[PDB]
Amino acid sequence: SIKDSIGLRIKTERECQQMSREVLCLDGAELTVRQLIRIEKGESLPSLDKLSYIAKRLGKSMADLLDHDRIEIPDTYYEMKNRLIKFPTYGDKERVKQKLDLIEDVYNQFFDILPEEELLTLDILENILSFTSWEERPKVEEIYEDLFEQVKRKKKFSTNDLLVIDYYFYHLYGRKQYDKKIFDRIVDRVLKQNIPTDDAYNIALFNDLMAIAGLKISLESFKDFLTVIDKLLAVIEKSQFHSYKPGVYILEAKYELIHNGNKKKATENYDKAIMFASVLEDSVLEEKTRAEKAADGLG
Repeated sequence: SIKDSIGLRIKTERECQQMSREVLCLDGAELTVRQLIRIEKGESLPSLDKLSYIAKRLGKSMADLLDHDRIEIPDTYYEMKNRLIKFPTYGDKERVKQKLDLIEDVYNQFFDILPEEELLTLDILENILSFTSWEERPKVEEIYEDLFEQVKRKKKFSTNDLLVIDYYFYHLYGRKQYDKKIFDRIVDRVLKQNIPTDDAYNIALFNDLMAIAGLKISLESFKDFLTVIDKLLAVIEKSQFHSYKPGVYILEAKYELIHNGNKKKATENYDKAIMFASVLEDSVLEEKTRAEKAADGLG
C-alpha cells in the first residue's frame, strides 16, 4: 500500500543516517515514537504536519520521501468533514443517528487516504455521540494519548485539536478526582483561543466550552466560571448560534444556585434561557428548559 511504501522510505532513510527513533522524534511535540513506529510499519499515513517534520529531521524535501506516492486529501473530504462538524444534535436522538451516519459515510469514502489525526477525529465524534466507553477502544486510546500530549504544548488549537480536547473532557465525565494541573492548563488555553469566522471551528470550540462549564460545576472548580460563560456567549455572538443560548443560561443558573445559593439570580438566568428558547422554530428546547427550571425548584 501507499502507507507501506512511504513508511519504508522513511524507515530506510532514518536507518541510513543511523538515527534512532528517539533522536528523530526529539521532545515528541511534533512526532512521538509510537506515531513514527505506526508510520514505518505501514499502519498509518503521515499527515502533512508530521511528514513535514520528518523530512526536516532527515534533511530531505517531502517530495523525496514520497517518491511518486501522495498524502494529499481531496477537497470533498474537507467539505463533508465541515458539514459533519457543523451539524448540531441538541441531544435529539434522530439527529444523533443522522450525524453517526454522516461519520460512517465519510469514513467509508476516505479512510484509506486519511492520516492518523483525521481518523482519530472520526473515532472521537463517533465515541462521544454514541456514549462508547473510552476504555472499550484501547487502539483509539493509544493514538489519542500521544496527540493529547502534543496538544498540551500548543498555544493555538486547530479544529482537530479542539476535538482531541473534547475527548479529554469526555474522560473526566462523572469523575471526582482529576489531574488538576492538566485541567487548568487546558481550560486556560481554551479560554484564550481567538474566535474566527468559521462555524465548524466555533462549534467545536463551543462544545469544549460547554464541557468545561459542566465540569467546573461537577469538579467544583468554580474559578473563572463566569469567564467560561462569557466566552460561550462570545462564540454564539460571532456565529449567530441562537439555538445554543438556552444551554448557556441554564449553566449560569445552576452556578448561581449551587455556588452562590442565589435563587433570584438563578431564576433570572433560567428565564433568559426560556426566552431565548421561545423564539426558536420548534419548542422542544423551550419545553426542556422550562422542565429543568422546575426540577431545580424555581417557579
